[PDB]
Amino acid sequence: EFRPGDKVVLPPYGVGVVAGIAQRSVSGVSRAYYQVDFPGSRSKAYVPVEAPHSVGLRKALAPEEVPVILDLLKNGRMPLPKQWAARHRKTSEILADGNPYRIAQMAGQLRAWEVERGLPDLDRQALRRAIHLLAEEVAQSLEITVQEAKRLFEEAWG
Amino acid sequence: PLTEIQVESYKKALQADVPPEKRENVGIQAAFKETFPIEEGDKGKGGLVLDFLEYRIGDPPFSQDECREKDLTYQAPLYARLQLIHKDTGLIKEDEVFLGHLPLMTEDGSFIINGADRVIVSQGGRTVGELMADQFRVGLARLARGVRERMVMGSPDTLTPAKLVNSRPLEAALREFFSRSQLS
Repeated sequence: EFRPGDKVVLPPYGVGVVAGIAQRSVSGVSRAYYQVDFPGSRSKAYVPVEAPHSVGLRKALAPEEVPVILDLLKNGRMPLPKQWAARHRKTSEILADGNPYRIAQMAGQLRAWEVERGLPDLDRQALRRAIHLLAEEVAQSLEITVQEAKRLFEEAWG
Repeated sequence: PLTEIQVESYKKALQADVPPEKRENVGIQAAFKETFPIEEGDKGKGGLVLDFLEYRIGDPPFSQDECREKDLTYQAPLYARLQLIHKDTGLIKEDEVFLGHLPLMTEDGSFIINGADRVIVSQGGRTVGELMADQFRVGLARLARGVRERMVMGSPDTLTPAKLVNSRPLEAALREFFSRSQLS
């Protein structure tokens, strides 16, 4: 299901790369894990093989899933809660789940507001954090820097 | 010599050259292993575990000279490899995190605290390392009973070793230990 050198995402630390399959005994119970190495980080994650989707692990965007993300940032709209509390809750969730598509579509909506109607700072931080995350996974997917992945986004807006 | 045991007291107290796996349950290692692991939650709810793998000491920003020619300390940052495990899902998250800056001895046998060439003394049979190694145990005590307080405000999927940890309680523990020391 997952193989060494696979580029991956694991909410919340984001992108990483499957090192291999690790055997750890943890609390008296030995089990096999997928090991994930994180970007210039010295931080790792170990995901039980038995069910890794079950626990949030996924592949990152392929280079061809990328132009659809760029379209979401450019033209993405989604309905958002009337009230700020519920809205921040929604956005907080979307950001956590780490669904790149949902995040891009959110970000597209949020940016849109920032233009036409105006974006509350609270929501703005949701946009930044969204950008941040997408820039890293896109940078990973196309093997370009994060600065370069952002600059892409910048153009998608104008 | 008196100063000989002390530059050795401190020496093995640290094992800063020992490969962590070849490091022995002594001093700092002892402090860590006494303190760790930290479990919390009922296993089912936010069943958590924060566990210790090893500590590393990253060499000092400056040699003797510069810590001396400046009102600062001859210090090494200390970091530890920790794993957070959700007892729920079996997921392990391993970070290396920064705990505190850590003062170093000279071959002479002294520290350069805030520039001051201060000195701690061997009391009640305890040596330098020992007396200190127990102060280490103190901060870590304070830090546990932190980490485990955080352990029960939920946020399981969001949580990380990094987020369970800060440098304050250990900073304090050595801040005080070295604010009680001679001046050569």
